[PDB]
Amino acid sequence: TPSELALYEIRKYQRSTDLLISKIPFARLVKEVTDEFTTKDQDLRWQSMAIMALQEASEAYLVGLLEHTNLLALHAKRITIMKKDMQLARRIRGQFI
DNA sequence: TTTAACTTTCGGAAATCAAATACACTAATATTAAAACGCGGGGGACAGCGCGTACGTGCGTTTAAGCGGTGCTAGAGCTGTCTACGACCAATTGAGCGGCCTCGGCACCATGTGACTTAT
Repeated sequence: TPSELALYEIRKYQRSTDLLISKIPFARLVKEVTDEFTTKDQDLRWQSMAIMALQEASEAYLVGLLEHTNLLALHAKRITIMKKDMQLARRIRGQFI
């Protein structure tokens, strides 16, 4: 059952209490973002714990925006989200757009 | 062995008491700018639909993610020690606007001497 399996999947990671992005990717991503933001001479270290908190804030915001963008698609009487759709959802939420 | 709560005080705060404005509202008033009744309307937003479509839906072979050792070192956090730097006091100013004065210049009465005159 495609719908049954995928909806069950929503519910199980919906009630899962934990972060879910790939980790070594996320860590190297923040590392290179700091490296490019930082310059020639001053370089910055990262422990486990900062990377932690960064991750949780990113997860929480993107999931919140995710229900909102899903909802703007629902308001379009559809179930795909698009560029314009979410672009807007976020931008209506205001920050960073 | 180090983070508290006894205390032992005290001198600015936070009450009080008071009257000095002064402002809010509770309110007459004719006007009069906008309200709100009242019928079409365009216009549009939704019913219904074909078929193109686009993101899932479904398999194969990859790829990275995740461990799992292997350092090693860059800072963490901590400096034990010397000031500097700023928080206080005050003096060390000052300028601005009232205060006295004090300049000189008027109007007015005093004082002496040169005529002259006269009775010495």
